[PDB]
Amino acid sequence: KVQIINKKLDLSNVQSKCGSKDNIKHVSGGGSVQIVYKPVDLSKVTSKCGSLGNIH
Amino acid sequence: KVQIINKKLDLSNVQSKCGSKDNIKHVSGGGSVQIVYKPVDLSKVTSKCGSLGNIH
Amino acid sequence: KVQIINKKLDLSNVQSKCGSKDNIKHVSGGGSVQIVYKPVDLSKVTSKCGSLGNIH
Amino acid sequence: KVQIINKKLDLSNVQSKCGSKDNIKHVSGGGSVQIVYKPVDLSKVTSKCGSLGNIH
Repeated sequence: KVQIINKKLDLSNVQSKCGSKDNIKHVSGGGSVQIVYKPVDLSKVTSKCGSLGNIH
Repeated sequence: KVQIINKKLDLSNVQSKCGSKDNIKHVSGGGSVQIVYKPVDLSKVTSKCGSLGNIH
Repeated sequence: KVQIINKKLDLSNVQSKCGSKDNIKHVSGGGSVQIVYKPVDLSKVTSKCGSLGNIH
Repeated sequence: KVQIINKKLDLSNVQSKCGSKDNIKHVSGGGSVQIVYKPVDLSKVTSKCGSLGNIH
C-alpha cells in the first residue's frame, strides 16, 4: 500500500488503555485565585494595515 | 490502497479504553476566584485597514 | 481504495470505551466567583476599514 | 472506493461506549457568581467600513 503524510504542526494524541488521575485539592489565596485547567489557545490578535501615511 | 493526508495543524485525539479522573476539590479566595476548565480558544480579534492617511 | 484528506486545522476527537469523571466540589470566594467549564470559543471581533483618510 | 475529505477547521466528535460524569457541587460567592457550562461561541462582532473620510 502507498501512504503519504504531510503535516506542518503535529500534536496528535493516540492512546490505548491509558489511565490518568489529576487532582487539585487545596488552594487558598488572600487575594484573587485563578485556576486554568488544560487550556488550549489558538486565539489570534492581529492588526494589519497597508500603506499607512503620517504627513505633517 | 493509496492514502494521502495533508494537515497544516493537527491536535486530533484518538483514544481507546482510556480512563481519566480530574478533581478540583477545595478552592478559597479572599477576592475573586476564577476557574477555567478545559477551555478551547479559537477566537480572533483583528483590525484590518488598507491605505490609512493622516495628513496635517 | 483511494483516500485523500486535506485538513487545515484538526481537533477531531475519536474515542471508544472511554470514561471520564470530572469534579469541582468546593469553591468559595469573598468577591466574585466565575467558573467556566469546557468552553469552546470561535468568536470573532473585527473592524475592517478600507481607505481611511484624516486630513487637517 | 474513492474518498476525498477537505475540511478547513475540524472539531468533529465521534464516540462509542463512552461515559462522562461531570459535577459542580458547592460554589459560594460573597459577590456575583457566574457559572458557564460547556459554552460554544461562534458569535461575530464586526464593523466594516469602506472609504472613511475625515476632512477638517
